[PDB]
Amino acid sequence: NSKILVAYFSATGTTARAAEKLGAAVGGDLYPIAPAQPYTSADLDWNNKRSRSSVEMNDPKMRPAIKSKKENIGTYDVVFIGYPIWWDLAPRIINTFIEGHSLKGKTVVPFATSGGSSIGNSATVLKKTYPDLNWKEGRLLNRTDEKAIRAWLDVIAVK
Ligand SMILES: Cc1cc2nc3c(=O)[nH]c(=O)nc-3n(C[C@H](O)[C@H](O)[C@H](O)COP(=O)(O)O)c2cc1C
Repeated sequence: NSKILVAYFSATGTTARAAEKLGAAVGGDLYPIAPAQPYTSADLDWNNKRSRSSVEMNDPKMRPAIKSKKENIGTYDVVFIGYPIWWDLAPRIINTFIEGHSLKGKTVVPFATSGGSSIGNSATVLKKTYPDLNWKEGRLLNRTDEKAIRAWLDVIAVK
């Protein structure tokens, strides 16, 4: 079976909890993608056009800095990449992660939490941005359990 990493960004814990359930289900290592500068509540104010998150989402070239890379990334066969949905997209720190780690040859699978939006748009944009990677279809994990995770992974043929 594969060596599995569950990489994730979480600003308020929701995606971290999804990631923990996923990693427990598959016996995967978890890698929290930690921002070098933590996100405050003010940063996350989507009603303020001048908030850090609004400015990020308006600049597709922005690459929020990550504290520490995953040093043994080379050892993994499958890398799940989790995030909260921000304006129907992956947060830009996900781009920082992808661009800073060699994911060539690996199976790469997004997952997300949200306030209602589906994962599809964010996953489509990531696949189009990084078309050389081996992307598989991901899931919104707002409400999940081991049985649902296992069914998903059988559909996409990850083991
Ligand atoms: C800046 C910002 C933008 C968001 N945009 C969306 C959105 O487009 N659609 C949606 O359903 N939820 C949106 N949300 C809600 C988050 O996706 C949701 O609360 C997620 O579970 C937060 O995960 P976390 O606790 O790991 O940070 C947004 C939240 C923030 C802070």
